[PDB]
Amino acid sequence: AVKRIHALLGKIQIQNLSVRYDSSLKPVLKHVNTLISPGQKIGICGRTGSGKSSFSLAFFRMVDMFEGRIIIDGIDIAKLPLHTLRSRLSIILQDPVLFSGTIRFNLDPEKKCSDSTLWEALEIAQLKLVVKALPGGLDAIITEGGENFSQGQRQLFCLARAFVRKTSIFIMDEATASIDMATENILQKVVMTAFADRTVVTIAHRVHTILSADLVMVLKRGAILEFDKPETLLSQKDSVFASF
Repeated sequence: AVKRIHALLGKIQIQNLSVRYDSSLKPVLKHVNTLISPGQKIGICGRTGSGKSSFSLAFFRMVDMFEGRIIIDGIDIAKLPLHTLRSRLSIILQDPVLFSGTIRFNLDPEKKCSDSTLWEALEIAQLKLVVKALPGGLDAIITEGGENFSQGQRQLFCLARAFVRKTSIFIMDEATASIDMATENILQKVVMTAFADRTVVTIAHRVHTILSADLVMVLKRGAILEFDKPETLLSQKDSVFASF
């Protein structure tokens, strides 16, 4: 047992980014090039996971590039101390894992956040009414890691956590299921307000969501093959757009 314990372990442009975790089977990204303007909402569509997830992983700094560079808000994260840099960027995805704590504590993934800022963030992400109308308000324990909230209500919580973190750039994993009509519509409205003046990177798999994206990134074999931004996927002539 002691031996087992001892067993230890807003302007964006991509220029020629190469990465591989294995370095043997295949490069994860090969000569990737794309540019995201400040305030654009950008969807990445294309491959299953050979381009979208490796690009996102580089955005999340899960790996450094082998070649090229990745800039966030105009600054390369590769030329910054990684621990401060990557920690200073907030991403909120469609499906959120929440901690088994107070609403206030759930609204502290940024432990120095004030209660006023947390409640304000819940107002922005339209939860403050239900937050105040939660049984303990901000002190309501989200027992079972958030199971008294819906998936949508958890998504709202994640949105408030993003708003409180006041990110300059967003990275979004597209939902694999639907939510509601009022909730997907709200989520999209929140996305539209969030992406105003801010960078939104949507890792899209279905073309269903990204038909009203501000920008579309078309991926092929781990590379961006096309990049039509002004919502012209049909004009883009891409196969996922043609099937949509």
